[PDB]
Amino acid sequence: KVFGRCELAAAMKRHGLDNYRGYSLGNWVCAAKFESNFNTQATNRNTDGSTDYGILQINSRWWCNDGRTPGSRNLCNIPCSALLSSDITASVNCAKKIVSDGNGMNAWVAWRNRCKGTDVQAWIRGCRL
Ligand SMILES: [Cl-]
Ligand SMILES: [Cl-]
Ligand SMILES: [Cl-]
Repeated sequence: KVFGRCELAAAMKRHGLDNYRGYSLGNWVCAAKFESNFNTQATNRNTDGSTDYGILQINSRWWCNDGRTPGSRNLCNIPCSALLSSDITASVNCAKKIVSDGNGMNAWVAWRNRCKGTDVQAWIRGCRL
């Protein structure tokens, strides 16, 4: 599924991301835009042979099992393919574990480089929430 901006903001709010570990909703919408272009089916392979999955580009080295990343962890206890679903539940639940890990949203490269320090409220402007 390719979400619209305000449709994803509403889905993220329903799933408890607004202000989760102090990150306002616009931070999560910005991260999703730049990680996946709001596409739940996005995948990208990394140099190390791990792969990033779904709307928040969660990595198989640590967070999910894809059967092809040797010596990796599965800290979210899920197949990586669950992160591709039109239902964002699994991605959100995993994202909550990641953001609690000690580096906050800095775990997401695109957030650090493209959202951090910007007017992230723009991402939710106009939306009925
Ligand atoms: Cl915000
Ligand atoms: Cl893994
Ligand atoms: Cl933090």
